[PDB]
Amino acid sequence: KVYLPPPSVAKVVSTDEYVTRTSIFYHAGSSRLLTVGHPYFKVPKGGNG
Amino acid sequence: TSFKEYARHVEEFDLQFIFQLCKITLTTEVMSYIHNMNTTILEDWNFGVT
Amino acid sequence: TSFKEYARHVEEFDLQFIFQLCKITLTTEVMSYIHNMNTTILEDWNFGVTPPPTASLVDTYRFVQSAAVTCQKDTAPPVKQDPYDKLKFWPVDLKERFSA
Amino acid sequence: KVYLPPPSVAKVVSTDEYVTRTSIFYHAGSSRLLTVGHPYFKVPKGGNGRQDVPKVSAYQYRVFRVKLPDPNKFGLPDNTVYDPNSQRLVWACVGVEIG
Amino acid sequence: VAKVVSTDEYVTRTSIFYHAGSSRLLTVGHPYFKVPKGGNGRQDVPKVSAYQYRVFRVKLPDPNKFGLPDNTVYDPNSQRLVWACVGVEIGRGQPLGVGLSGHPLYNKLDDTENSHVASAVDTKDTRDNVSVDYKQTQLCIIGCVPAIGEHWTKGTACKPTTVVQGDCPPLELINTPIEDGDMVDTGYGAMDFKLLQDNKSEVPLDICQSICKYPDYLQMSADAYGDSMFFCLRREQVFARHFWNRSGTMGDQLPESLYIKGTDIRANPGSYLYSPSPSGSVVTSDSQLFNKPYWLHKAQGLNNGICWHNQLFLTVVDTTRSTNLSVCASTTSSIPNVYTPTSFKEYARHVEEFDLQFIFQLCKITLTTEVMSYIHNMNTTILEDWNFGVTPPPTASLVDTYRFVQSAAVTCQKDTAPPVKQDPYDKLKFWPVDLKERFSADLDQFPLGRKFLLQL
Amino acid sequence: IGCVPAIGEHWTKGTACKPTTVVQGDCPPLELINTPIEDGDMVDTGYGAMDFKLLQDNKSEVPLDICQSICKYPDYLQMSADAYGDSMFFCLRREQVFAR
Repeated sequence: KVYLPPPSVAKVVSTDEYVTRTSIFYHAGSSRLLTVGHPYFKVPKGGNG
Repeated sequence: TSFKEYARHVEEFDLQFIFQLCKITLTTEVMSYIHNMNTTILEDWNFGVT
Repeated sequence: TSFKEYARHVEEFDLQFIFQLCKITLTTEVMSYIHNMNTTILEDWNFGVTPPPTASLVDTYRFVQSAAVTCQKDTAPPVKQDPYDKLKFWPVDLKERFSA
Repeated sequence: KVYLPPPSVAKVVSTDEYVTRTSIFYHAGSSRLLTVGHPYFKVPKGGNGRQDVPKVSAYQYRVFRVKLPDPNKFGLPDNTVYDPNSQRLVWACVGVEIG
Repeated sequence: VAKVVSTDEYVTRTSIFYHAGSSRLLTVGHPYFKVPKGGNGRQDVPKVSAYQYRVFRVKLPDPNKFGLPDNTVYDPNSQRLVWACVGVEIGRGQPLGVGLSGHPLYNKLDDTENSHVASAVDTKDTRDNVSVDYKQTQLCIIGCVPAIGEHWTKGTACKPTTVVQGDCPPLELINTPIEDGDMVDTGYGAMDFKLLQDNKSEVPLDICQSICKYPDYLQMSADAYGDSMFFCLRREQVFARHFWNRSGTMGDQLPESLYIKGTDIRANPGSYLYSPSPSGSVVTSDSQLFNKPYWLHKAQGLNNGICWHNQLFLTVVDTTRSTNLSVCASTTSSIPNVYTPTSFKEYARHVEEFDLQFIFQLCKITLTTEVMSYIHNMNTTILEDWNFGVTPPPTASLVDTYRFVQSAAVTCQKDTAPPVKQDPYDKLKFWPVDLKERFSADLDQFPLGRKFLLQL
Repeated sequence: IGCVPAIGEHWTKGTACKPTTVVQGDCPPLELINTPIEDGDMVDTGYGAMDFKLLQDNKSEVPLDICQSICKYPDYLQMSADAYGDSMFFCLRREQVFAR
């Protein structure tokens, strides 16, 4: 119980059932992500941050 | 002795996407079911009501 | 003096039973009255609609023969056993000496 | 907003009312039950599973905690009678002859 | 005629479809033996080292007598009920993994492969510590019944006489049912190693005190009605890592006639027992069979995939995961700053995880008479277990039963006497598998199921 | 691929539920553990999802970068056992190895 309980019974179903598909088309994309550092350990240098 | 040796690690990266957004008409039991999956979404849609 | 004496009791029983099934057409307000009466049966049937979620990935053989995790495994929750299992019974599966 | 009981009445009634009856019959019957020990007291003897004489007198209440078969199990669920979830299945034991 | 009936020639196939699947099986122990800790419940660390034939005695429920019978679908009275599984995806545990086994007192004459020096001392007990792997291999056998491996032994010196101590016996080949945990042959001995080597001084320790088989697929393919195993899947590879000649007395002799002699050790040539070291080769994940639907259709088996008594004998091999694991545990509660191994008690165990997953079709079989009775003559037993005219049984026994125990001193016959039909494979070890609830029809909700549905 | 992060599985030590000697340097008791994975979680290499240190009272006997580390292994099984894919909608794997 809480917040919403039944009616009615039932089971579990894929979403796709209720998915209104659209024409929506996107591109989205992240260009180059980069981060570099030292293999074994972090090199502390107590800047820091 | 004249030379200090150092060890450094590197990364470069790219995500690319195509979305199609979907609409879901909320109906209550569904909503509850969705709620029962996670309400938070619904709040976070604010499916409401207040 | 030449004799050591002992005192014992015995009890035997066989009950025979006749059942009848009933259906419950699960009508909502009743059901919910019944939820409100108590859920748990209802719970024990329905409601597989989200959420009836669950665990997985389990079972582990000899735990522990020696050096497997000892496990205070011991996982059950309520109900009915709570309390019933605090209580003596001659525990009875009759369930399969059930004859049509 | 947590129980949640709609109108009207909201007051208990007999079961039978909503009981969907069947013709269903089963016999069920307890293979033989016996249990034994010493009346006056328990003889613990350690050794230790329990390895013991339970105190078995009989002026102690006779309570069978009886586990019954789930009727909602079957089948062939397709069956005549059944629609889950329209219906759920339930026992009534109706009859007993106590040996 | 003996003429196989062949399932389908009377098994009424159905629309019945079901899911089953096993949540995780898990167990750990040591790469060799059981390290006992005096027993009994349990207090031992067993072996766990999966190079053993894997037999899941796989139990399902009686479909016959599910309960309730409008019997609308069917009259059991005629059409008694049976499972057939159709589709399987066994979900397989773990990363992939690998390991080593050896023998400190592994003999050797020499590393005659291409020794750097070719020294050859003639002193005994130079048998040293060497470890190794085997043939990279995945196999599974599926059946209604268990399986048979075949393996050797020092066979009967069935010559009338008897003979010399240390003389070579004649060697006899033996078939045996494979059982759960049965040790695999790995590349070296569907036979009794332990028997074979008087020395115990050779091969990896694990097999020293061993016997294995190789699975008798061929006879098992030659199956009486295409049952036992009605399905089988197999995949194996290897190469030779390094070469030796063993040390040991040649229990026979070399012909001279092979050479112009030399001087000394060359006049008298040394051992002729040449011996390699194995290895399975590289692994890629790609070659793992596991985790896909094997939908079956037609099969080899003329039982097309059914189990009476609800037992399927799931038989399996995987080389992709071999390790028992090392704990360096300090003897000291201190952790010293100068490390000595001696401050550490070091320990070895391997661990194994599993899922079987299924799509069944129960099928119903109408009782036909000079055929049912043939089935009796196939084997009655099932049929008994589906019974029919007159059980028979016995009331006085039936009543009696469960009374005793709620104590252990009061009555102390303490279950000396049993009651079974008996599975002979009682004397055999299974991984006891039951699934009488993995039962589902939630194909959708079943990984495989989804596929299966999709497979439609 | 998921809308929600995911779970690894990795190894620990079990319990030895009593003073099971508790020897200093005893055999450990052995337990299997799942953990959710974060961005940058350390991996299996083909070697061991566990704590290392846990095992090795030496810090002297594994590849050093992972010496005093702890790792997980992907619970693919689980995540295949996911209720809906929000950990795993998709899953992909490719690994190859031999022993040098």
